[PDB]
Amino acid sequence: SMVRVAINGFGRIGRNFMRCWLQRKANSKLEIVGINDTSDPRTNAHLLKYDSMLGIFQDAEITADDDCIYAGGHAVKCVSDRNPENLPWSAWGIDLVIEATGVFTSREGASKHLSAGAKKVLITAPGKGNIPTYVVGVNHHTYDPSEDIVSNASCTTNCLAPIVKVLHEAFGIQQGMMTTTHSYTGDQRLLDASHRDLRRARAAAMNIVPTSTGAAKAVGLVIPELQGKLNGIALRVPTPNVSVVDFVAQVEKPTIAEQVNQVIKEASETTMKGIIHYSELELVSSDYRGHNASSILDASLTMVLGGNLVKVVAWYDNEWGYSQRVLDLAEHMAAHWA
Amino acid sequence: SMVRVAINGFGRIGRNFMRCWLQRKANSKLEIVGINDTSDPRTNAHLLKYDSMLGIFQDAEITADDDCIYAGGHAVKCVSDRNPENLPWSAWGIDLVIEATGVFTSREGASKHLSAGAKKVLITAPGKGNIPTYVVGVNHHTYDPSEDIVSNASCTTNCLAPIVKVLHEAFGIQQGMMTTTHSYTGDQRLLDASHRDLRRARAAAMNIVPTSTGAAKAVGLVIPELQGKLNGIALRVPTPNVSVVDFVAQVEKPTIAEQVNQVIKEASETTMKGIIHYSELELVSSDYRGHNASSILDASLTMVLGGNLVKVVAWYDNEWGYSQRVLDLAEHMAAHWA
Amino acid sequence: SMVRVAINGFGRIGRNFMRCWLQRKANSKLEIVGINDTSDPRTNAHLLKYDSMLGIFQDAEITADDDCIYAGGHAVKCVSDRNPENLPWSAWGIDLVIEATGVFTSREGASKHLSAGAKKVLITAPGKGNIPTYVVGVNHHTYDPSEDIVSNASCTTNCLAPIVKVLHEAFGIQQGMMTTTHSYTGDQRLLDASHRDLRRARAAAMNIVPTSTGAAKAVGLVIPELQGKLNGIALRVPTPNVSVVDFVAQVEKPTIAEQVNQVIKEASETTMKGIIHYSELELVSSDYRGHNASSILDASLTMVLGGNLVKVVAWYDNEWGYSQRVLDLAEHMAAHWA
Amino acid sequence: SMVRVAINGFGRIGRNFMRCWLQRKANSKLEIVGINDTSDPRTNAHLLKYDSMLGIFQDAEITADDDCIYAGGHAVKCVSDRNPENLPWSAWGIDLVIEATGVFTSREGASKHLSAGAKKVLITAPGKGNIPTYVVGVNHHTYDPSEDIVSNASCTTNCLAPIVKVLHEAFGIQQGMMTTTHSYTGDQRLLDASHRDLRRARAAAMNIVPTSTGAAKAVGLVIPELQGKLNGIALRVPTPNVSVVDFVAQVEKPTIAEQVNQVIKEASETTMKGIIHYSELELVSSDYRGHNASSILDASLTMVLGGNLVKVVAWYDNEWGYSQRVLDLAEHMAAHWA
Amino acid sequence: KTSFQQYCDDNPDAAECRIYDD
Amino acid sequence: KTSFQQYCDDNPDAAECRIYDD
Amino acid sequence: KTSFQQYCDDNPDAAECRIYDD
Amino acid sequence: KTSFQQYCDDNPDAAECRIYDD
Ligand SMILES: NC(=O)c1ccc[n+]([C@@H]2O[C@H](COP(=O)([O-])OP(=O)(O)OC[C@H]3O[C@@H](n4cnc5c(N)ncnc54)[C@H](O)[C@@H]3O)[C@@H](O)[C@H]2O)c1
Ligand SMILES: NC(=O)c1ccc[n+]([C@@H]2O[C@H](COP(=O)([O-])OP(=O)(O)OC[C@H]3O[C@@H](n4cnc5c(N)ncnc54)[C@H](O)[C@@H]3O)[C@@H](O)[C@H]2O)c1
Ligand SMILES: NC(=O)c1ccc[n+]([C@@H]2O[C@H](COP(=O)([O-])OP(=O)(O)OC[C@H]3O[C@@H](n4cnc5c(N)ncnc54)[C@H](O)[C@@H]3O)[C@@H](O)[C@H]2O)c1
Ligand SMILES: NC(=O)c1ccc[n+]([C@@H]2O[C@H](COP(=O)([O-])OP(=O)(O)OC[C@H]3O[C@@H](n4cnc5c(N)ncnc54)[C@H](O)[C@@H]3O)[C@@H](O)[C@H]2O)c1
Repeated sequence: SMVRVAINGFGRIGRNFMRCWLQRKANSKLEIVGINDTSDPRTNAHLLKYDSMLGIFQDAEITADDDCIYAGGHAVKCVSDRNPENLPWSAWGIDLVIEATGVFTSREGASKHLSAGAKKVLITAPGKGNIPTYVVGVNHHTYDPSEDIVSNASCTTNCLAPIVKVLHEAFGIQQGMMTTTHSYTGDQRLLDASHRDLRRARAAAMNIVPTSTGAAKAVGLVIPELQGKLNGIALRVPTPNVSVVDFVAQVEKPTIAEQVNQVIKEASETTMKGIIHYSELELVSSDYRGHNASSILDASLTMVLGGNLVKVVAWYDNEWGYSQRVLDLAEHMAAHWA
Repeated sequence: SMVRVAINGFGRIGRNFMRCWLQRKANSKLEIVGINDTSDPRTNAHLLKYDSMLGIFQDAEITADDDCIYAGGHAVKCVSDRNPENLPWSAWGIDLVIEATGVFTSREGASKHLSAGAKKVLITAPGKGNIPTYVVGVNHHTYDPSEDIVSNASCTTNCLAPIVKVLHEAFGIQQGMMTTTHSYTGDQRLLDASHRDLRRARAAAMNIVPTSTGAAKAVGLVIPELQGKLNGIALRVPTPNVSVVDFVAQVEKPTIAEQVNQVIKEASETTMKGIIHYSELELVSSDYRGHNASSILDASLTMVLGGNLVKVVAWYDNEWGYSQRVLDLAEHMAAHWA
Repeated sequence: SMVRVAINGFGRIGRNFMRCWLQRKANSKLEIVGINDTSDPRTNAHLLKYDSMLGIFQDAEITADDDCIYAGGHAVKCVSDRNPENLPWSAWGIDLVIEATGVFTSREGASKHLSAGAKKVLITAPGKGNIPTYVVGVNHHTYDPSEDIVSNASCTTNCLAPIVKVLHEAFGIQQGMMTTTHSYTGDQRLLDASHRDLRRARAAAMNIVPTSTGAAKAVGLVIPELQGKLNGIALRVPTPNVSVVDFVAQVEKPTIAEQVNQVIKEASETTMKGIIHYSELELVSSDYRGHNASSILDASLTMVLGGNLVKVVAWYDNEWGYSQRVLDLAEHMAAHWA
Repeated sequence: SMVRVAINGFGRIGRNFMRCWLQRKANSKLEIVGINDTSDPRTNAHLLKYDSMLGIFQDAEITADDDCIYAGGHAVKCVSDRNPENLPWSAWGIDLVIEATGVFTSREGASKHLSAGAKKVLITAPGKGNIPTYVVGVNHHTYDPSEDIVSNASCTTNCLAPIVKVLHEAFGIQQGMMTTTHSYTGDQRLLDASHRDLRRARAAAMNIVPTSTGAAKAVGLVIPELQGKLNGIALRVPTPNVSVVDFVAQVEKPTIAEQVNQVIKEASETTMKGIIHYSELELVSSDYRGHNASSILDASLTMVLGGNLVKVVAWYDNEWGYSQRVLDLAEHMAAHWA
Repeated sequence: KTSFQQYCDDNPDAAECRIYDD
Repeated sequence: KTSFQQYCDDNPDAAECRIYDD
Repeated sequence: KTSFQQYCDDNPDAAECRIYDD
Repeated sequence: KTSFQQYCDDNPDAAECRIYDD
């Protein structure tokens, strides 16, 4: 029957994920039955309904009492314990935890959910250590049903990996560099303030803020041929959502911009349909709010030099697109459940 | 003998205060000898030097080691304990604690510094309960050197109270309403996120965010004749510093805009010099960064209806101007120290 | 027979108005048949479809050729001439011009459309001089179908006037002061740059920017009893849409916050339904994007001092809510058209 | 004696240039004697003194009357004519025009200043057509004293070209791709509005906005060996000043990140001193406001893959740093005057 | 009357001239 | 008393708890 | 030329026309 | 460990500690 889901961490990803599921629940093998978060049901319901990025939730009524939130009559039990070992996963019959706190990304940390009674954990972030990592559309069919802790990688990896896979199969990627010009996220401070990362310490809406990223190296987890062949950085900028990846690859088969675009367009219509969208329109970041693709190639920006140096640029809604992929991965696990 | 100062909470106010003192150090009766904060000395030194609002500190070299920060070779010992009862105030011979964390604003909370050995506490915020409250230029000469815990009120109260005092003495304030259009502060979330206050939960750089405020009622603490006669609200907006007070008062003596402006101009040249600045220029918020006045009257905006309904508008640098007043109050306490 | 409409100035209001009409087209007595704007049809169609504030237009396909834009196959002829006397209004059989350029707000300016052949002009802004001014829900039933030039006032007047009417009828307004904390608009410069108004010259997304406003005085045009009894100012802040009015009034009948809220709530359920919305929720500006009311009272912010000094605060979507009112006024004119 | 200078276009670059000169005028061969701009002296003086990015001008008093602006007693004549052929360059004895309007970048357009009486024009932008282009520190010593119209290239070219020259001489650049994550500029609209470029049409402080750029190709003008070997794009983001270039090069001599950094550091201390600054600090965009270097290498971000694929990242203050270089070029022309 | 004043009379929609009564 | 209320009593400086009276 | 193209030739500094190569 | 390092081990979700790999 239904796989019973708890969300741990009802933040940007936890709430985007909930909204994704509420829109797709008619065809779902998942039932969201529980939420754990630092705050109480009243606060959870308020923030699920009223969202500065997504707008007011339209599809169903959202209410709360002392114990639960309610989405169109569907009751979701709520708890507030920052130590997952204490969570009521056995009592609630939780099968799958969506680990969206940002802090239980190692196997040791995520396994606390298993001790509490859950059967599997899906981490909405890169794993730390030996955690199987999936990008839907790239390697999710390799899912091993015996795995108990998995990672859906990062938003940037979900945007970059599909494009890299298409380029690698068509031209052969030898090396590649990435920069994501990325919306600020909740790990950055609003005004300059203490942080163990001195750049994340700085006022996020006032600054371009470089941060290291594992996203390019993590493409090598989901495309094993490319392990060690990619690197890159992030520049966080003063937009609250929607990001863009700039990828410069050294390829084996010499090509030109028109052919790179043709290959990606063909993939977007066939093997990568629903994962890569191909755009020839002159749009800007706001226009990609709510896009369901992992990667939207901005075809007007493609360029090639000397046959082998290829630049492609792709947009992604780092909150909503990524959460659609979290849901896709969770549905895949539910359909291959053991 | 210098009054030995420790800063508790090395945040926006703690670091603005430190910079204010470093610039005014030659004339000071204070010596800042210690900092307690959640972070370590190297982070504190970095944030003291590199400030998104104030720029790179120009006047002296700032360095750090495991134990201290150094400003022009002058050592400031650092500790990191969120429980003030554990702080080394007796061991460091601390006379005055600048309580700038935002969380020890009650007598019970601030008194933890006294238990740890400090002789006096100056809270950089409104006090909760029976804490004497001072606005420099309004009532700071009523300070009693036997008081062990004092409050310097809020930035907004420091902007409003001097204006109210001048208007009350000239025209007789019967009732008054305030709105501060205020830069966002560190109690608001960067992106929508859990908060016990549902409006502070919302993305600060994306929204106009109302909050209740005690700032207008607090003017009645420093001008006791007006107890209960003032109220108002705050609207936080997407600027990182500099704020503006809009004050609408019912007055006893009929007047007109020209007279209101002249009275404030006269006070700014005499009894309120250095506290109120009078401006006839058509400026905007950025122009008031670093202004040393508590209140800058924007004379072009003054209006009166029916003789008795008066509107005035005043700018304030809520970080720097307020920190100048914290330092002024501390220097006053030092001048009267037994 | 449909009233044939041309839009002069396809800007924020012109395009919001077009979208409002496209959504309300089935019940409309208006047919939008022409656009005059500085730009060409392909640019107009692109900006109508792709909007940073409203999102991608969902209801119908938008296309363009050299001569027209098409919304669901319905053709809107386009021209580009900054001199209204040259416009093809007789040739296109135009009944009503929506004057949305910001520059033909005097009778002499707006009358250029009449010279070009249009039968009536609705100015989407305060009129200059002896132009009849209407606020839907306040005085639009006084519209005289013989009038050839009318004004729909400003967004701020449309927010303030319904509230003032309700408060005046319940308590008797003697005098009142307003401040609108307003999103930036297209009359301000992006970076500091030449402007005949030294405050509009300043970088709009970096500053709180005061401007004078006639919006409060204009309430006396639509509530003639209050002529000369209202004044106020504007503070433009770094949000791109949604604004808030703060109104402080001296009233004759003593009251308290609870009664003020109840009177406005009652009006919002009856005589002001669809014009005033009453909210007890703790929301922020983004939550009011797309709200159809002229005024949303934020009940949590209401306060009263001494029985007779009343503060109320109301939100408004200055682009979309105002454009809904422009459309309401135009439909009213059409319903009474000879 | 002194080369007499007029500024045509008193915008961001025109005013930054003026402030650069006012700080450096004690050692200058230039005398700024005239300004032409759309606006009047009052507006010019106000915006020269009050700057949202630079703060209030500190070094000298700035005043104006009907005819001139005054900077520390130095009178600067003012005129307002958008047709340069009418300008009083003969009457004022103008030797050099700083062409900072953005609209006279072809030889035909810039030559209108020569017809009006000026002897030379320095365009503060890439030239259109056959205009000699200089980047100080890269090829300014090649200045031919007989040239009458020259270009100082763009801000991005001034940042990229010095780094490219150092990398080319050390490793041999075969191909290279650039993306500048760039602060918004005055060619973009504040809210979505008509523009012949559909991406520049979109709300600048709300969006990441791709634009094509000639900056990488223009490096081939100042380093002729590299003509045709570079390409790239711009992403405009919601910061008002300070930009960063990301450059990914294919090089001939295989290397590693430590060696790339060592080469650039050595150049920054010798051949490129004052042009390239080498930073190992973890800073953000605000920290580079007012930096005098054309390029600040962020050494922590350098990476190399496979020996030949090199990524470097460099900051630049696109207003102030570029204006310092305009002044440097003007001084070089004045010292080689014919 | 100044050139700037004439410019804004002739081009009230120009960026240096727009006054929207918000 | 709820867990969230206890959390903010124990950690008034936590991001979910800060109330600065501006 | 369209009216828009002519307008940008006559007023390259107009808000609808500015192209700065950043 | 410094007090700051210990604090981030105990409270990895604290504002001074969060590291999201974007
Ligand atoms: N925002 C994005 O664009 C994005 C995209 C992909 C992945 N991610 C990843 O998803 C994770 C969450 O990111 P986010 O943007 O939603 O962050 P967030 O800060 O908005 O949400 C985190 C939520 O978890 C709660 N929380 C923290 N510690 C907890 C604990 N011990 N127990 C229970 N609840 C706890 C917080 O109160 C908050 O509600 C991070 O790993 C991040 O890297 C984020
Ligand atoms: N920012 C302003 O405009 C302004 C103006 C006037 C008054 N204030 C008041 O000053 C206080 C601080 O405000 P801020 O803007 O500097 O905030 P902030 O968040 O920038 O600084 C608070 C600092 O205290 C530290 N801290 C928190 N709890 C602590 C504890 N238990 N022990 C030691 N350090 C701790 C934090 O890590 C941070 O460094 C608040 O009461 C605020 O209302 C602020
Ligand atoms: N934006 C708001 O919140 C708002 C609300 C209420 C009323 N208004 C009023 O509506 C009017 C327009 O405001 P907006 O925000 O849409 O401004 P806008 O700058 O977005 O739109 C003005 C449009 O008119 C065009 N235009 C200018 N001069 C023209 C001419 N001579 N001929 C043809 N087209 C011309 C411009 O190119 C632009 O497309 C102003 O009077 C404004 O005060 C605006
Ligand atoms: N801002 C930057 O970062 C930067 C950096 C390097 C180069 N540039 C280049 O410098 C030039 C100006 O850029 P800006 O940012 O200073 O733009 P801006 O819009 O701030 O300034 C242009 C100035 O010229 C005036 N002007 C326009 N047309 C005119 C005419 N016909 N006659 C007289 N005055 C006129 C305008 O009123 C304005 O004052 C552009 O070519 C731009 O590409 C800009």
